[PDB]
Amino acid sequence: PQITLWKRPLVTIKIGGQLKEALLDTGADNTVIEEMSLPGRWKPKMIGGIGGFIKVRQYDQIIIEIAGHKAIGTVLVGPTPVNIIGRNLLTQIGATLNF
Amino acid sequence: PQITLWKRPLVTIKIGGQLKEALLDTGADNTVIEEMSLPGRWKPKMIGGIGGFIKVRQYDQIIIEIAGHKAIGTVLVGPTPVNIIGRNLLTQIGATLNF
Ligand SMILES: [C][C]([C])[C]N([C][C]([O])[C]([C]C1=[C][C]=[C][C]=[C]1)[N]C(=O)O[C]1[C]O[C]2O[C][C][C]12)S(=O)(=O)C1=[C][C]=C([B]([O])=O)[C]=[C]1
Ligand SMILES: [Cl-]
Ligand SMILES: [Cl-]
Ligand SMILES: [Cl-]
Repeated sequence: PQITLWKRPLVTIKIGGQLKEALLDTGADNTVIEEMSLPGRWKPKMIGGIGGFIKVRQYDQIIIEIAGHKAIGTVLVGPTPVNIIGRNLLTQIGATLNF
Repeated sequence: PQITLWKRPLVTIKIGGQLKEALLDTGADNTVIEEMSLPGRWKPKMIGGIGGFIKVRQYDQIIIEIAGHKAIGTVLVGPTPVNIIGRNLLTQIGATLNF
């Protein structure tokens, strides 16, 4: 699609067989999702947002579908106000900014 | 242009007679700029993201040139770690996300 920005660019994602709502976020290096159960081992990561730095759990090689497009990559799990799809997965689905 | 997302989508903006680097951020409702002076009236506001909330000054009807395109709208000024061009101005330059 071509998504305009008059409203939040929310899409449906599927991760662990569950549907969730998430925000397509070019200002996010990383994909970060609210607390949920994911398989495998995780690693610690610190990410800095507008209000400061937080600790999250980094899971690699996670299968995730974004607005119908299959991706497999790193997902951070932690206290984010909304699920955000960052550039690490936007690149996998071929997303660009255009004007 | 067409901006790939392998790296942060940083562009040069002109605001209040100063040049700054800023992120084209589809995840941001509003444009948020690091501390600077702007003319006219303002009111305080609180905005929240990852890491919590920060207090900002809200200036309305501010002109910004974004990668050579002029837009006008509200600008929030405060202790953001990165200058963010949010949807309120991304729409004005005709920016879309495409995949
Ligand atoms: C979280 C989003 C729902 C809203 N944010 C916009 C995001 O794009 C934000 C932008 C950003 C980028 C760098 C540093 C700080 C912030 N990136 C972000 O946190 O990314 C994290 C995950 O990847 C990492 O890489 C970048 C930081 C880490 S926000 O800045 O908090 C915001 C909130 C309210 C309003 B308003 O007008 O009400 C406007 C903006
Ligand atoms: Cl990844
Ligand atoms: Cl506006
Ligand atoms: Cl339009």
